[PDB]
Amino acid sequence: FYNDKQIDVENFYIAELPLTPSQFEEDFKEIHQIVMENYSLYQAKHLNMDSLYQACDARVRQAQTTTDYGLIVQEYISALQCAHAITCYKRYTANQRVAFIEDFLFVDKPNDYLTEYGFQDKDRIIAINGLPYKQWIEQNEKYTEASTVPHRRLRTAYDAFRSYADTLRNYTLLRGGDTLTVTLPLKQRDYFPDNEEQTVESRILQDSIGYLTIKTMMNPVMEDFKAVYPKVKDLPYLIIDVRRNGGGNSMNGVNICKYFIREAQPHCVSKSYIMQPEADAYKGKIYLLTDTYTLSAAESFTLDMKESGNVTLIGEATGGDTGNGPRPFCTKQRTYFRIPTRQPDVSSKGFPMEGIGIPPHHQVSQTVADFMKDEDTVLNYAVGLITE
Repeated sequence: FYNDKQIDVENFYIAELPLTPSQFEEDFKEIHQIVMENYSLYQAKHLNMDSLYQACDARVRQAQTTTDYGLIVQEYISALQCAHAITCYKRYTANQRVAFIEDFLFVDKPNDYLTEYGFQDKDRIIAINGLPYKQWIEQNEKYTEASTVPHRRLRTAYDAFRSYADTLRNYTLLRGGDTLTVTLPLKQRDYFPDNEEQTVESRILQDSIGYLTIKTMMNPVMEDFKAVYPKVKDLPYLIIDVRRNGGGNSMNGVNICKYFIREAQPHCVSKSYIMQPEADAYKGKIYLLTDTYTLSAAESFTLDMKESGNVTLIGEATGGDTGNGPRPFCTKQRTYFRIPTRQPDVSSKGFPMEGIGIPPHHQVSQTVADFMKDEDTVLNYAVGLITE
C-alpha cells in the first residue's frame, strides 16, 4: 500500500548515467529487488524471473560503460512484457512519424529535418543499418516495452528514427522502384520544438457526419474537446478517432466518455466511479476508430465506450494495456523506472485489463494500396457503414 506520493524522475541518456562501473552490479540487484517486491504482473504472466535475472546479471558483471549497463537495464525492463513497465531513459531521435502498414515500414510525411537529408513521403524502409527491416524490428523488440506482440512490433517500428545509444543511422529506401541509402544523424530530443498542436479536432464530412479526432488524453484535451464538440454535437452521426491516442490522464477519458453514453455505467479501471451521461451528451449514432497504438487512458476510454452498448468500434485491436497503476521507483544510484503495482483486473464484462487488445466490432486494416493514394481505409469504412 503506497501511502507516499509519486517521486519525480530524472531522465538520462545512457551514455551519461551518474553511477560508476563498480556500482553496476549493486544497482542491478536493487532494480530486481524492487521489481520482485512491487511489479504486480510477473506471476500472472508466468515470467521466468530466475532465468531473466541471471542472464542480465551475468551481463552486468561484464559491462564496462554506462551505455553497456543502460542497454541491459532496458532489456531487463522490456522483458517484463508490460507497456507500462518502462525505463526513464532519453532517446536520440529524428522526431519522425512512420507508417507500419501490412507489415511494411514507410516514412509518413517527412518533417523538415528529414527533408534536409533528402527523405521523401512514402519512402519504404527496406533495411536499417544494412539489416532487412523485418529482421531489424525483430532484433530491436528486446528494447521495447509492450504487453502484446502486435504492440511490441508497432512500438519497435515506430523506433525506426530513435535510439537509446545511436547518434547515426543508415536507411535503405525504396522510392518509385529505385533503391537508395541515406545516413541520418539522430539528435537530442530538445533539438526539435514541442508540439503545440490541438489535442482534439473536429470537422464535418458529407454534411451529416461529424469527425472528431482525440490525439491524447493529456491536458488540455478537455478544453480542446469542449471548444470543438459543439460543431458536431447536433449531427446525426459521429466518428470518434482514438487511433493515435497513446494515453495521458484516465480521468480525462472518463470525462469525455460521459458525453457519449445514454445511461449510468461504472468506469472500467475504477468501478466505484459511476459515469452519468452529460446534460449535453450526444444523441446520435457513434463509431469509434481504434488501432494497435491505442493505449492506456485511451484504452480504458475505448473499453468503456465499447461496454456501453452505444458505440461501434472499427479498426484494429488496441495495444493491450489499460495501465494497472504504474509508479516510479529509484535505486540508491539514481536508476529510475516505472512499473505497475495494481493486481490484474477484469472489466465488468470480464475483459482482461492488460495483455490483450480490445477487439473491434469490425476489424479493418489500413492497406498499402490506400496509403499510396492518401486514402484512410478505416475512416472510409466507417463513412461507408453510415451511408448504407
